[PDB]
Amino acid sequence: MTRGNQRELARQKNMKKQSDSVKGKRRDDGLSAAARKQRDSEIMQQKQKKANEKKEEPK
Repeated sequence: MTRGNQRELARQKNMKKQSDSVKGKRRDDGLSAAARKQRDSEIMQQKQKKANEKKEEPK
């Protein structure tokens, strides 16, 4: 917006609201836990990639 207000000094309080309404957090045709496990084991072992964890929120 023309001559839009832009202040460096910004502050955010504890703002966390319910966003769990997404029930479509699974997408496959009909893989059994066996088939999934095997294919996961194939790509991960063949790649030999370390599935590293993102850092937690610290103090």
